[PDB]
Amino acid sequence: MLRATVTGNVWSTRRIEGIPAGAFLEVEVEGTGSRMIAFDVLGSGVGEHVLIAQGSVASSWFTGTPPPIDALIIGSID
Amino acid sequence: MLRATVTGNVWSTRRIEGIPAGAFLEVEVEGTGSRMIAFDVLGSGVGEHVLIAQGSVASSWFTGTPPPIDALIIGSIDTRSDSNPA
Amino acid sequence: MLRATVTGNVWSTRRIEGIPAGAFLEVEVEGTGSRMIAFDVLGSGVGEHVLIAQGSVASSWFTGTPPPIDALIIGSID
Amino acid sequence: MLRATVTGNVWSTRRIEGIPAGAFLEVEVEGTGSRMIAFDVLGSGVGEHVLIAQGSVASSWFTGTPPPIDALIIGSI
Amino acid sequence: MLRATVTGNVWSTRRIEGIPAGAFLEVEVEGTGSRMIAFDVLGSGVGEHVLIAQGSVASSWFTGTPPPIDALIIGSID
Repeated sequence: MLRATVTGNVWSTRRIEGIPAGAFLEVEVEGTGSRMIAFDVLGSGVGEHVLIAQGSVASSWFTGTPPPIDALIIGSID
Repeated sequence: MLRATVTGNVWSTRRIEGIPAGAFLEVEVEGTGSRMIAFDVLGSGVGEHVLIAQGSVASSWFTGTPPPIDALIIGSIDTRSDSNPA
Repeated sequence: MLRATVTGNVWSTRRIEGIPAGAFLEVEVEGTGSRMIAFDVLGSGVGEHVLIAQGSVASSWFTGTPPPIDALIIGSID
Repeated sequence: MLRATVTGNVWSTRRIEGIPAGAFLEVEVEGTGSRMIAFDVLGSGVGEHVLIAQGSVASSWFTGTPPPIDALIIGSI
Repeated sequence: MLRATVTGNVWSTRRIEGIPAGAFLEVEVEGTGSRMIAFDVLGSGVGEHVLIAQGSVASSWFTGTPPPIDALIIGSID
């Protein structure tokens, strides 16, 4: 998993079917400054420090048909 | 997921069986400049900014036999999307 | 798998459902100095040398519903 | 997926059970020059430009028990 | 998959449950010189050239409960 900071909001209106309710957030990984887009269900805001999981476990967390999501914010960091 | 820009189309001369309808697009990852080939079912265009998912979740989106695809464009990026350094 | 050293830990109070009992530990990969957060169930202490597995095998190790975990400390290195 | 060029053949005589029929090919990823070994079922030759998929999708392409393969040549370019 | 050379043995003082019979070997990836730890069931020795598979296919090869293994030596290279 990675520590990251939420750095922005991504909207994708023309998108494939099968994405659940939630938000696409830009995050910046701590120390490296690498960026990625992570899916969020907790309601995380810009500036928040978050913990991210990657790969198929981000998709398999969801009920219903597993979504084409490979990065999920799994918690907020205190 | 990654933001990328479509830079071109990849023309195959032959393929293994089991690849769905759709296109192989060359994309350039925003910020790193890294290139990869992503599968596209949306009719994405050259120059378009897109969102990509990687790994087995790209294949599992498809119905039927799991295709041998490890990168999928899942949408285009709206112009209101924003970014800022941490 | 990678050799890593435990360097710290993460507290997360607001989390998605499905994180198992255990701790989020910060580890540094030996030789590279790259850092990540790995889940710990053994009781690895700060400074300890550990072995890490990554990706979905970190989640599927927990039997039952897959936790949204992509890095697991699987042992202490002698 | 990645663009790569086949640079040679890899022979492995001592193997764990479950490798499918086919060949191990060394490839070089375009632009980065990174090398890896990919599995091939099409009969790709040295010098050929190919498209590679990585991770478990290389394995799950095969029907039946999952082979312990994490890179597959899925086409020629 | 990766071409690598076995560079040594890795011993665990304490490990989680569910790891099959076999050895943890340190290997050096040939193109890069990068090192990693791979699981071995073939009885590979130091100095041997081996072929490695990474990720969930390293675990799903095994019978029984999914082992927490993300790198497996699948063969020796001639």
